[PDB]
Amino acid sequence: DFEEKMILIRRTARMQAGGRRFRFGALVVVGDRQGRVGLGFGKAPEVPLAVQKAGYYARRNMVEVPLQNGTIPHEIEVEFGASKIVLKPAAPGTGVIAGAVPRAILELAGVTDILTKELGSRNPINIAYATMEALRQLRTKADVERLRKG
Amino acid sequence: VKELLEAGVHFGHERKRWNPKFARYIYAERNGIHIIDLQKTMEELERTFRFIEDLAMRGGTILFVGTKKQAQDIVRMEAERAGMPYVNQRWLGGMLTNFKTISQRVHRLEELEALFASPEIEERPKKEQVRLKHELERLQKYLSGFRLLKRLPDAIFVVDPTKEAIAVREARKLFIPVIALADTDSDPDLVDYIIPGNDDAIRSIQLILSRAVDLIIQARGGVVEPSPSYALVQ
Amino acid sequence: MLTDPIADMLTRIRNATRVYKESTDVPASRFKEEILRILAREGFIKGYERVDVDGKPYLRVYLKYGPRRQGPDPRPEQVIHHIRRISKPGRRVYVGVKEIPRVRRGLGIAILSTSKGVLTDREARKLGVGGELICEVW
RNA sequence: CGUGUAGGCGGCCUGGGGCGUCCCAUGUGAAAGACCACGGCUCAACCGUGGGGGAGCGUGGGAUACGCUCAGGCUAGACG
RNA sequence: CCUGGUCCACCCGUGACGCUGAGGCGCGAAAGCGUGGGGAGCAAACCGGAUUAGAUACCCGGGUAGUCCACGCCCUAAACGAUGCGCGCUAGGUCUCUGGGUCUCCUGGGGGCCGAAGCUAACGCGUUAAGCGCGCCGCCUGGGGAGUACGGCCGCAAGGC
Ligand SMILES: [Mg+2]
Ligand SMILES: [Mg+2]
Ligand SMILES: [Mg+2]
Ligand SMILES: [Mg+2]
Ligand SMILES: [Mg+2]
Ligand SMILES: [Mg+2]
Ligand SMILES: [Mg+2]
Ligand SMILES: [Mg+2]
Ligand SMILES: [Mg+2]
Ligand SMILES: [Mg+2]
Ligand SMILES: [Mg+2]
Ligand SMILES: [Mg+2]
Ligand SMILES: [Mg+2]
Ligand SMILES: [Mg+2]
Ligand SMILES: [Mg+2]
Ligand SMILES: [Mg+2]
Ligand SMILES: [Mg+2]
Ligand SMILES: [Mg+2]
Repeated sequence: DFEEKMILIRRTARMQAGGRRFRFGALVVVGDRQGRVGLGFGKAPEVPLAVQKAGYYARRNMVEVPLQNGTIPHEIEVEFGASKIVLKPAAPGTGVIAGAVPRAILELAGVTDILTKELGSRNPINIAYATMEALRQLRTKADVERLRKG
Repeated sequence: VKELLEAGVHFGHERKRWNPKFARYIYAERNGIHIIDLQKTMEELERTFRFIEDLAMRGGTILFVGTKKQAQDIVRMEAERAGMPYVNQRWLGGMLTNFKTISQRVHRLEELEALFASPEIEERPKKEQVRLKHELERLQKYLSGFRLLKRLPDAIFVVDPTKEAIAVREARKLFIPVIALADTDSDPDLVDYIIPGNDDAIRSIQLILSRAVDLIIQARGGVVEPSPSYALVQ
Repeated sequence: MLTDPIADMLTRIRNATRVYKESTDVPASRFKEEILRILAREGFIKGYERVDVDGKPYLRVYLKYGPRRQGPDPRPEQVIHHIRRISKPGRRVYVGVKEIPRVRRGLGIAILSTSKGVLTDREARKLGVGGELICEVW
């Protein structure tokens, strides 16, 4: 049980002798707002159902977003697919400036001070997957020199 | 007493169909065959048991798997003889990953297990008799060792991992520590606890599966003579 | 014939780690040692020693990587996740002192040759100098 | 598709110069505008004072890793 | 007979003499052009015969340039790996061509298939990279208009840049 807010929903379609069957897609983000979030994509014969599955998957796949003042440890860039995403931390008291997808995700992740920017393909779905793998790649001075032991 | 046994007729296997990853566990190539270093195989057997033993003496269940004929039965024994689940037939997909659905078919095995000895058989036209019998037959046929614990095993032991890597994926995707008996036909890396050795000659499987099932019970009491192995063994 | 032996070196390493590996051997150089000295001294490797492969001096450079991981693809994290050269042989990239970059928010290193030896983002900022920003590592 | 002119690009070691490059000092970089403070008109816009910055470029001094140049050597590229 | 490139072995010689390359220069399939030979077969064009609503076509019987040679032009292409060249670096497996060795084996160049890692929009690529890097050249910037117009340069013309 977390925040749970859905990014986008879409109706797709497939062809078959006699007309077009359909299906609906739901992208959903999930967070407690402490540094826990998860992305979930769910497709099914109907709107209600799809959204449900979304949430279920969302929880299945969550990431430890390590804040450092309600912002972020370091600046990162990540390409997933044809879609590039830039993450730059802001000084406390700024706001979370981003487009639907990146914002969405980042709110529940409990950020409050972040500069973004979608580049390349601005496909929601892939910007999603993009942002995750960015957060998923966040390091603090700790876990850093934690690897520079020896 | 260890080095003598294995090196007796239980090492050196797959040749030139190898896998360069598994090379830190090789000595050389005799007659064309890859001959695996046992000296290191020991230092790994050690740690592999260091795990089994720190699990058997903490009461956690292990799932043995081998679906290749040269190592089917020899695992049907060792398992019952340790009271542990196993999969002798075709390791159905999604067993662990989809544990809530493969289990819905074990709750159907007994649904026929308790309509087996019953007064309801008096009726039911011969149609449903051949049917529910057969259904039972096969249900049984595949789930002989897959009832026991209705709960994700805290580990998994396996013969040839690359022969049944499907399983290893399920386990790995769930986070289930993996232990297995890989040769040069397999890739180390994706196995948490490694038993480098022969994996086709029914010899080496016995010598390793036995002492493993033995070290299982050595953390419970009941030290005995090994299990039924020789019958047509060569 | 190699144009920038350094960008090479670094690439040798970038490729080395990708599959993880005891060591990799850049051909020797009194500047490549220099550069390397700051990798180890800042903890990106175990180190390096001289060697040879038939009259030819090299540098055995012993890498460093993270702790084995859980779940699918259990390959370790990387000590060096990213190493890309700044100043290139086709565009020398010089920097005054107040211009010096701040790699990854202190988490990384900006090795860079100077009028008084190969320093770094912190090291030079202190000694108060600048020079050919050699590369960024993290 | 080749061959090659100019041009761009240049392997290992040692030293000389210090042209690029880096640092410090100083001249210059008007004022107005901008930007931080403070007040002046009832606030504000406008407006005053004060401070702080400005790349560049000249002058003097210094460093010598990398680039350049002159010099001495090597054989891993290249050629025979 | 004359001549180019290219790989191997010995570690002998010079001692960085290298890489790329705007312009230039050379080469450049087929068709096409000029001058002069040559002509069996094939064959644009063209003539016939069928088919066909028609059949300037597909199928059949003929047939001229051309296809060939010498010398000179033309300089285009699905000139295709639709993949510029050079160097270093990043698992192996399989068969194949051709070198060398105290030759069931190892090593060196070349040509194929499957494929780690990694790339990729995907298809696929993968030590013959579309991987990871440096150098240098060429090129792209929505479709049609249009490789057209004008100008310029080259060409006997066709036409080319
Ligand atoms: Mg891209
Ligand atoms: Mg030149
Ligand atoms: Mg002023
Ligand atoms: Mg000499
Ligand atoms: Mg050339
Ligand atoms: Mg012709
Ligand atoms: Mg003619
Ligand atoms: Mg005809
Ligand atoms: Mg004819
Ligand atoms: Mg021609
Ligand atoms: Mg072709
Ligand atoms: Mg080859
Ligand atoms: Mg392939
Ligand atoms: Mg190969
Ligand atoms: Mg237009
Ligand atoms: Mg056009
Ligand atoms: Mg044209
Ligand atoms: Mg014209």
